[PDB]
Amino acid sequence: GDDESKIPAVEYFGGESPVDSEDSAVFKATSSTDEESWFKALAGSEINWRHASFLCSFITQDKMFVSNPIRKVFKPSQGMVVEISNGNTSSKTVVTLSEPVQGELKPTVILKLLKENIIQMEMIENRTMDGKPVSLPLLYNFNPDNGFAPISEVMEDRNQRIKEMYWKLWIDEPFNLDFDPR
Amino acid sequence: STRPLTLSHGSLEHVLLVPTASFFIASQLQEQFNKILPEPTEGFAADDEPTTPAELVGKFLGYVSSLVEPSKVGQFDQVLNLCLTEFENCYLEGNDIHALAAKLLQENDTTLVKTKELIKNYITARIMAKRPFDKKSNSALFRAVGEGNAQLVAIFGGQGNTDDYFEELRDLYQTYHVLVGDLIKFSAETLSELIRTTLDAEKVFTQGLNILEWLENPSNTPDKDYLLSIPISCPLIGVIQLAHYVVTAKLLGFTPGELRSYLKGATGHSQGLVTAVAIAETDSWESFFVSVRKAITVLFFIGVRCYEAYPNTSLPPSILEDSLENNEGVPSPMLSISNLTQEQVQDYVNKTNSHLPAGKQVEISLVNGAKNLVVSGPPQSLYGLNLTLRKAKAPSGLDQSRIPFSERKLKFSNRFLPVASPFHSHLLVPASDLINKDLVKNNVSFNAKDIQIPVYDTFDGSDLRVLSGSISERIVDCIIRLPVKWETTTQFKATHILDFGPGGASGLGVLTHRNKDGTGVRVIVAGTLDINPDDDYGFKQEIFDVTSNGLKKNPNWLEEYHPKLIKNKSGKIFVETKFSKLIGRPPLLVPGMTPCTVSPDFVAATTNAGYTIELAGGGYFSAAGMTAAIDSVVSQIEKGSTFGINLIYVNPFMLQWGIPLIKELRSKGYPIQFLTIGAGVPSLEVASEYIETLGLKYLGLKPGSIDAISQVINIAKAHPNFPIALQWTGGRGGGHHSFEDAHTPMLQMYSKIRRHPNIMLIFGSGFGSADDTYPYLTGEWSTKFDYPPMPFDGFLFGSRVMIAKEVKTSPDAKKCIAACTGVPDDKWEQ
Amino acid sequence: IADEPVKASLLLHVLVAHKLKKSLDSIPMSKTIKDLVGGKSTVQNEILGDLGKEFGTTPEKPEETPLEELAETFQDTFSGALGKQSSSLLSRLISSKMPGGFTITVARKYLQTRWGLPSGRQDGVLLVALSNEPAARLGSEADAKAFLDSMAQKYASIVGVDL
Ligand SMILES: Cc1cc2nc3c(=O)[nH]c(=O)nc-3n(C[C@H](O)[C@H](O)[C@H](O)COP(=O)(O)O)c2cc1C
Ligand SMILES: *P(=O)(O)OCC(C)(C)[C@@H](O)C(=O)NCCC(=O)NCCS
Repeated sequence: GDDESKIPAVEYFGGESPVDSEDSAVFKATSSTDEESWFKALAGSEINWRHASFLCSFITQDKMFVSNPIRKVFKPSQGMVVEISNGNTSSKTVVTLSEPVQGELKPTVILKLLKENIIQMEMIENRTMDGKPVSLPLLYNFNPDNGFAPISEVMEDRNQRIKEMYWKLWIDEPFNLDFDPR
Repeated sequence: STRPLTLSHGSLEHVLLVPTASFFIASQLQEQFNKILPEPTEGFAADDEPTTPAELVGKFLGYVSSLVEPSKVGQFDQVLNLCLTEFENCYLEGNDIHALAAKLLQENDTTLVKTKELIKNYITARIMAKRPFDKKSNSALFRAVGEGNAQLVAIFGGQGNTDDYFEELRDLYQTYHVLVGDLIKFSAETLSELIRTTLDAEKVFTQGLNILEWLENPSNTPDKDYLLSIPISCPLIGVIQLAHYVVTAKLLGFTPGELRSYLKGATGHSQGLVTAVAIAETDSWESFFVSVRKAITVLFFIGVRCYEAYPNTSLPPSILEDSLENNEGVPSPMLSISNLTQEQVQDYVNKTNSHLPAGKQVEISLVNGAKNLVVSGPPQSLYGLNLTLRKAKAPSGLDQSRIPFSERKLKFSNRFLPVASPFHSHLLVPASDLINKDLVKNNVSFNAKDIQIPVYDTFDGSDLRVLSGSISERIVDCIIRLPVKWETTTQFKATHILDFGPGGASGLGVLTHRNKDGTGVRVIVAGTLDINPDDDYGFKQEIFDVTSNGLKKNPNWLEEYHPKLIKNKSGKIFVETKFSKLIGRPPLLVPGMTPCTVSPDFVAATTNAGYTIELAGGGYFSAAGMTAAIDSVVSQIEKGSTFGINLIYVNPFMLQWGIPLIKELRSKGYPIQFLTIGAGVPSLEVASEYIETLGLKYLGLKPGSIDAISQVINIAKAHPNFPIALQWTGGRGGGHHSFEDAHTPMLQMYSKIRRHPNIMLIFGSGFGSADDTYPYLTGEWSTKFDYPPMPFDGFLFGSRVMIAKEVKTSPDAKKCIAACTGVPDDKWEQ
Repeated sequence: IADEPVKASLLLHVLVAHKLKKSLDSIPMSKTIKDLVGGKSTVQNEILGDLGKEFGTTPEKPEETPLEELAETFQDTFSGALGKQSSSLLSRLISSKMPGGFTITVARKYLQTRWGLPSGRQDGVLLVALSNEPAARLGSEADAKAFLDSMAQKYASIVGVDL
C-alpha cells in the first residue's frame, strides 16, 4: 500500500540457500552431535553477527574467500561446552566455548562483538610459561551491507598479533619485533 | 487357552491363536484353504497367489466369509471374527484397508488386481461378521475440513472419458458388492419400472435394463454397442458415480448428508451435473434412495429422448477406414482437439460451417482447458472438419528444432470421443421440450431449499440455488443445448477436488488437475486405487488414510514464489526472490557476453555497482590470458565482492584450459561465485564433476530448447542440495540464439522446474526496463496465455547494457546500436 | 556365442507389444505410443508408468515421439539391466505359463546349455517369449522346451545372430 514502513527489515540480506528465545543457554557436544543442528543452535534465530559467524561457510581475507574459521574452531567434539550469555541482545551476546584442559574445564574461546562492526574471537592458550592464560584476539569486520559474505578477517597487524601471542609462550623478554634479522 | 494354527503359502506364513473350543472347526478349513491355494512359485508372481502374509490372511478371510451365511450364525462365524481381529491388529495399524493396499503396491511385488482381491476379501468379511462401518474414521482429510485447513469440492464426470465405462461398474460390484449391492438392486428395479411405465420405451430397450443380471452373469451382459448407446450409458454412468459416493460415505462411516456437509460445493461436467444436484439433497441412508430415484429418472429420460432426437446412423466404410488409418478413432458426434487454443478451433469450425447448411453445422460444445476443446455436430460434418485439420497438422516424426517458431507446423491431436450422441449442441434442442414434460410426469423436481451446498452450473459458473426458474430445466438445458466452459465453472476456491466420476486416471479429475496445476488445488481420484509416481494428484486411499499422507497440498506458485521486499540494516530495499536471497544482491544479472563482458573494467564497474555479471571466457584463448583478466577484475572490485565466469560448451578447447583454471583459482579462494555454461547443457557426469570439484556457490545453465531444460532438471535431481540457475532465453535474444519462443517452453516446463527447489529460474531475452520485466517477477505474464501465474526468480539484460559508459564497444558502434529501433516480440522472427 | 546386453529398442518394443496384447511384428517402431493405444488414455498413461518404472527418467511428451526416437534417447542412460518392471513381467510369465518345475533358473541354464546363450541374450529371449505369451498352461515340459526354442530362433532372427 505505498508504505516503506511495512517492509520487513533484517540485518544483512543474503547467504540463504534456496533448498531451506533463550537468553542464557549452555550446549554440550557429544560423539553423536548432529553438526548442522549444533551450528543452528549456536547461531540462534535473529539474523545478526552470530548468525553470520556460525552459518556462513566462507569469510573474506582482503579479496580471497577462505573456509569460516569460527565454524572450524566450534566444530563439535566430546568435552566441548558452549555457554551463550545475552542471547537476545546482539550488541552484548558472548559465546564462550570451554574444553577439558589438565582434567578441569576452562574457557578456550570467547566470540563476541568488540565495537559495532568488529567480531573478536579471543582464542586462549592455558598451557603457558607462567601459568597465566595467553589471549590471541583474532578480529573480523562484520559488514551487513554485503549479505553474501558479511564476515572478513582484519588482515592489518594479524601477523603482529599472532607473533605477540607466540612471544609470551616462547620468549621471556620484552615484546619488540624491531631488531635486524642480519 | 488358545492352540496356535499356522496358515502358509511356500516360505511366507501367519500363526493365529485359535481357541481350543473352535480349533477342529478351524483346522478342517486350514486344509480346505490349503487345497484351493495353488502350488507356490519363486517371487509369488502368479495371479490367484499371495505375495505377502497380509493378502494370504486376506484370501483366508474371503474363503471363510464365502462359507459363512450372514442370517444363520453357523460355526465358521466365531473363527471369522477372530481371524478378522487378528488381521486388523497385526496389519491395519489404525489405517483403513485402502491405505494398507496402497502401502503393499509401493514396497512389495503385488499388482492392482491382487490388492483389489485383498480389499474385497477384507470388506466381505467385515459385513459377513455383522461389523458395519458405524464408527466415524479419523481420515486426515476430513479431520482437516472440520478444523478448516481444507475446502472440498466434489466433481462428477460424464461420457467420453472411457470406451468401456461398464468395466468400472463391474469392478465396483466385483469389490464392494456388500456395500453398493442395495444401491444397484434399487437402481435396476427403478429403471425396470421406468421402462414399463414410460410410453414406447421398451422399443428402445430391446434387451431390457436389468443390470443385476449383467453383473451376476457376464455372458447375459448385452454387447458393447448396446451399453455405449446413451439410453443405457446415461443412467449407468449416474449409478457408477453414486456407487463411488456410497462406498466413500460407508468406508468413512458417514451418512450421505454428513459427507455432503463436509463439501464446500459440488459440480458436474456434462451429465455429471445431475448427480452433483442429487448428492446436494441427500440427508441420511433412509432418504438417500429418493435423491438417487431423481438422478436415475433425469439421466434415463435424457438418454431415452436425446437418442430419439438425433439417432446415430451407420457410416460409409471408406470414412471409417480413413479415420482409423489417420489415427482419429471411430467417427462419433463429438471430436476432442488437444493443443489448439479456442480461437484457432473456432476459426477452423467457421471455415467448415461455411460449406455446410444450418442443420449439419458443428459448434464448440466443451471448452475443457485453454488447449483442450470438444466439437459436437453430425459425424459426416466432424469428419469434414477433421480433413481440414490434418492438412495443418505436423507428422509425428519430423524435427522442427532448426525451423523458426512461427514457421513451424502446429503439433496437435484430434480424436473422436467414444460417445453416441452430440451433447451440448443445437442437434438435441428438439428433445428439451420432451424431457421437461416427462420429469413433471414422474414428479422429479429439485428445490433450492433442499439443496444444502452450492452446485455450480456448467455454462456461466453461477450457483443453481440462486436461480429463479426450475433447477431441473436449467440442468437439462446445460447438458443438451448450452456449451460447457469447464475453466469458468471451476473458478471456485478449494484446496481439494474429489473426482467420483467414471474413468479414474483418464477421467474428469486428472483433466481438472492439468487446468489447475500451480493454483494450490489437489485432485483426489475417489473411484480408483492406484499409485501416482509423480504424486501430483492422489487416488482413493488419500481420502481414507488417517496419518499425514491423507492431507497433502499441491504447490501454489503465486503464493510460494511471490516476490517480496526486504530491507537491510542500512535501509537498502531489495526485491526478495529465491535467487536474490542466495546471492544477496538484486535478482538482475548481466550475462557473459563476447565481447562486452570480456573487459575486466566492465565486469568490475558492474560488480562495484551492486549487480552480478559473468566474465566472458569466449574472449580468452589460454588459462594465462584469462588468469591475467581475472586478476585485473579482482584488483578493481571491493573486498567481499564476487563475480562469475561464462564458458561456451561447444568449444571443448576452452573447457579444457577453463575448468582446471577455475578449480585451482577456487582452491586458492578467488571470488568466483559461479560458473555459467553457455551454448549447451553438460552431460550428467560432466555436471557432477563441475558441481562437486570446482567449489562454486551455484552453476548457471542456458538451456536452448525443451530437451535441454529436461537435461537441467536431471542435473538438479542428481544434486538436490546444490543451487542451479536455469537461465532461460528465447530466440529473440542478441548474439548466438535459438529458434524457440520466449514463452511457450516455460508455460510447458515451469511446473516441472518448480518441483526442484534448488532451481533458481531466471528469464532473459528482450528486456530493458522494469515495466516489461515486472509481469514476469509477479507471474501475471502467464495470465495472458490462460495459465495460472508463474513467477520468475530473476532476469538477465544482455543487449540493454551494450551502450553503458563502462562498455568497451567503440563510440560509433554505440551510435549504430542506439539507431536500431528494434521490434516487439510478435515481429522478431522477421 | 558372445554376451551382449539387451537393446533399449527391443525392451521398449516388448513392453508396448505385451501391454497392448499384440504380436511384436504388429507394433511398428516408427509410430508414437498415443497413435498405437489411440482412444484409451487409460492404456497410454499406464504404458508411460511402465516406461517410468523400467528406465526411470523419460523425455517430455513421450506419447508424441515415435518409439525409435524414444528408444535411441532411452539407450544412452540404459545398460542391460531388466530393472523392476520387465523382471516382474517375466516372473508373471513363467509362474502362469511355464509348468511346475520350470523356474527362471532352469530356463536360464537350459538357454546356457542347449543354445549356448549368456545372461545378456537369455534376458533377450525371455523378453521375446513375454511379447508372444502363449496364454496357455504349458504343462508338458518338452512343449515348454519347444516354446523357448521357437523364441531363441525369433531372438536370433531379430538381433541377427546365427544358431
Ligand atoms: C554481444 C553479445 C554477446 C554474447 N555473448 C555470449 C557468450 O559468450 N556466451 C553466452 O552463453 N551468451 C552470450 N550472449 C547471450 C546473452 O548471454 C543473453 O542470452 C542475451 O543477450 C539475452 O538477450 P538480450 O541480450 O536481447 O537481453 C551474448 C549476447 C550478446 C548480445
Ligand atoms: P487422455 O489422456 O487423452 O484423456 C483425456 C480425457 C479422456 C480425460 C478427455 O479427452 C475427455 O474426457 N474429454 C471428453 C469431454 C467429456 O468429458 N465429455 C464429453 C461428452 S459430454
